[PDB]
Amino acid sequence: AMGSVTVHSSEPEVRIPENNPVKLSCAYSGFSSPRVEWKFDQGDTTRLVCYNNKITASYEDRVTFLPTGITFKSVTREDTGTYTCMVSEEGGNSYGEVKVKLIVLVPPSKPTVNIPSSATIGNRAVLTCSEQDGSPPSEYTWFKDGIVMPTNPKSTRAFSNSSYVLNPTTGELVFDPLSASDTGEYSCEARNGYGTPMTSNAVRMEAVE
Amino acid sequence: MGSVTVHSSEPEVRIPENNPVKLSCAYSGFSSPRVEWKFDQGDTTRLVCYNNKITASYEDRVTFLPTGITFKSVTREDTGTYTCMVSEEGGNSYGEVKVKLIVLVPPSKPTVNIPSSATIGNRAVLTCSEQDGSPPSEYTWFKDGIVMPTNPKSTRAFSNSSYVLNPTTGELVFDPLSASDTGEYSCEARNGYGTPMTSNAVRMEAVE
Repeated sequence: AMGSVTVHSSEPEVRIPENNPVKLSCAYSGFSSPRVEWKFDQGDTTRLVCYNNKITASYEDRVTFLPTGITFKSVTREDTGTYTCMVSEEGGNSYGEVKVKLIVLVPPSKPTVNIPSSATIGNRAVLTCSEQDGSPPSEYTWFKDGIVMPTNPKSTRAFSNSSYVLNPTTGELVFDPLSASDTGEYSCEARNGYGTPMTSNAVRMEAVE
Repeated sequence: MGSVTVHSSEPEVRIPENNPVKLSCAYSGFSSPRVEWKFDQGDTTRLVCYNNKITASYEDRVTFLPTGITFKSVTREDTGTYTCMVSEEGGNSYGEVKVKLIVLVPPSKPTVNIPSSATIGNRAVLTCSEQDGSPPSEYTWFKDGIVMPTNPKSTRAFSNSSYVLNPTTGELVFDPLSASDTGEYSCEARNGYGTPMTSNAVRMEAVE
C-alpha cells in the first residue's frame, strides 16, 4: 500500500545567530501514520535530534517538537549543520526526507597576527592573520600604513613593484623577494559579513639589507 | 747589542672618528736607527712606516717623526694595534713599542626582530643588534619600558618569566613562553660612547 507522498521545508537554508530560538520546518503530506525523525550532520559527527516522534536526550531541554518542525529555545556554533527530517509510514510503505541547512551567526573576534619585526631584503617573508570564532568564517583584509592590500600585487595600483601573494581565507601574506619598499605598519581586519569587523594590532616591519 | 730602549707614553690610545692623533714611540740607545711602524688587526697586517718613511697608503693623512706618527684623520678601519720597530743600522740593537688604538664610533639604531606572536609554551627567540659602534654595543632589553633583569629569577619582579638574556648577542629567549610575557619590547644599545640608540618598540602577545 504505497501512497504518493511529499516532504519539504519552507526554509531550505535557515540562518540565525547565537542564543536566539529557531524553528526548523518540515511539512510532509501523503502519510497516514507517519514516523517523523530528525538527524544531525556536520563533518563526521552525526547524531539524532528526534527519534520516534520524540526529541532525543541531548535536546529535550532546549528543542521542542511539532508536526510541522522542531522549535528551539537557543543555539550555539555547535548546532551549525545540516538537519535532515525523515518521515516514514508505519510498516514502511512510504517515506520522504527534507534536508534543512543551518548557519549560526557569530561576529568575528580579534585576529591574531604574526608580523615579524624584520626580514632580510630578498628572502621569503610570511606574515599572517586569523581569527576563529566568527561564523561564517573570516575573510581577511591586509593593510599597509592603512592602505588596503590589492589582492593583486602586479598590474596598476601603486603596489606593482611589491612581490606579494595574499589569501583572503588563510590570511597568509607572503613576500618573495622582500623589498626595501615593503617597510610598513601592517594590519588586517576580519569580516565574515556578520556583526562588525575586528582589526588586528598594527605591526611595523622593516626590510633590512 | 749596545743597551737600548723603545717605549710609548701612550700604550693604549683612544680617540673617535676623523680627528687627528699621534702615536708616540720614544726610543733611545740607537746611533743610526731605522724606525718602522706596522699595522695589525685580525689577520690583516700592513706596514704604516717603512724605512723611516711613511708607506704609500698613508702619506696623504699620516705624517712621521722621531717621536711618533701623527695623523690627520682616522676611521673605524684604523682601529688596531700599532707596532713601532726600531733597529740599529747593520742590526746590532733593536727594540719594539706596541701601541693599541680604538677609534670611537657611537652606536647606530639597533635592528630588532620581535615577532608579533608566539605560542604559550614553546621557545621564543627575539633579538637586537647594532653594528657601527666601536667599541661594540652592550644591549638593554625593556618591557613596557621596564629594564630587563639579566637574571629573570632570583627574586626580581620577574621570577615568573623564563627568559635568558645576553648583553652582547642581544638574543632574548623565552622557554616556556608565558601568557605573562605579553609586552611592548625594545632595546637600547650603548657602547659607552656618544648616545645610546633605542630600537623600535614591538608589542608581542602570548597566544593559545
